[PDB]
Amino acid sequence: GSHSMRYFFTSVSRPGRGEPRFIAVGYVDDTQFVRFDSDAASQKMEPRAPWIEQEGPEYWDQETRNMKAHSQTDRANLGTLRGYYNQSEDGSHTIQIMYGCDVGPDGRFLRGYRQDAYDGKDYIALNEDLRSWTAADMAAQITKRKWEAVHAAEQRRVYLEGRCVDGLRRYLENGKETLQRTDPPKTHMTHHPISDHEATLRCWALGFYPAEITLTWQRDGEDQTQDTELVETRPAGDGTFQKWAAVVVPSGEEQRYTCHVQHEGLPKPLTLRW
Amino acid sequence: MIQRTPKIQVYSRHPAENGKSNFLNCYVSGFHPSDIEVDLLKNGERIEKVEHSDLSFSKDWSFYLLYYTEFTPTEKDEYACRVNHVTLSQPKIVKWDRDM
Amino acid sequence: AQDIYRASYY
Repeated sequence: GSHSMRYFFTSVSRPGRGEPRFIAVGYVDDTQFVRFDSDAASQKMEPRAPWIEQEGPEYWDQETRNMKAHSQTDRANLGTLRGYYNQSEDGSHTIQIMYGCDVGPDGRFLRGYRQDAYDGKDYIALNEDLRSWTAADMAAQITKRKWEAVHAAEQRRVYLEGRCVDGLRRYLENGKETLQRTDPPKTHMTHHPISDHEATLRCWALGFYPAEITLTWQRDGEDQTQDTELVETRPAGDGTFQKWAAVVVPSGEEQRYTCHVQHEGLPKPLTLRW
Repeated sequence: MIQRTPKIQVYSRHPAENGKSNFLNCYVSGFHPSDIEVDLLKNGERIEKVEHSDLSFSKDWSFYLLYYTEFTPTEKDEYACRVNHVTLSQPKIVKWDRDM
Repeated sequence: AQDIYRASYY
């Protein structure tokens, strides 16, 4: 169906230990494809997907520029924000930028994003209309009004409607075997007695993509919010993800509970029993 | 400035089986800031050849990272994951379970 | 492809 491209930038200032360190990462849907580390040896944006290196030298020395410039901009921004709240040069602070775009099944445009954060808290964001911004604090108000003066939202808009959808299109069709893949969650149940009167049933869903998932335990088909446990979906370390959901059953009543797995790379929602 | 303590999950990449190569995963998330120390353990000893993922974050701006290692699960050896972070006075130890 | 980051100083 729909698809996404996100760029996550984090730059944290190292006071005393030279310059700030700066990390950036690119994702298409739930699949990373590029990397750059300030502490890296290559000092150049590296590939982590198999389809992105069919792009020639036109591209690596391009984005390496686009993003070292962003690195120095984030440095100066670290100083500016250090002054904005009367903060001390001794402390270590962080700046993070998320931006990207969404496409539909036809490759249409539906949404673009850009959000900034200072020390984990939101600073300034550009709204869904790509016209105005929101300022969380009152320093994001000076950054805001200054950006309204130079019409920065129009430049973030020409990017988000331009090359973000172009790049997302190109990458969607270029890693076609890898990016429109799925994996119907390989599921399996588990039974572990604790008392002579209670056990635990663990509904397992492993190897699935995209991360989107829904595990639901039911009793007599009644949704169970009571004695359950639900992990957060974990990366299985190989582009696919894992998850499980446990419930505590009175012994001899295991066959009254049913696990229901709702993955979308999968035609009909599952129902498992002991 | 507010700080968040990391989530941890210790798990094998594939379902475990004695004598078959698996890879040990420690997944820390929901933490802020990004400075974190992760070691993985075979019987209390630091494993060296452990790589990790690239630094990213979620919608709430909290970071996440995965550390993994080559390992073949036995039934006498059971592995662990130790983590230190600015929110932790003592490093957390989360040992690996076959079925979690 | 990322942005020609330019109108983005605080």
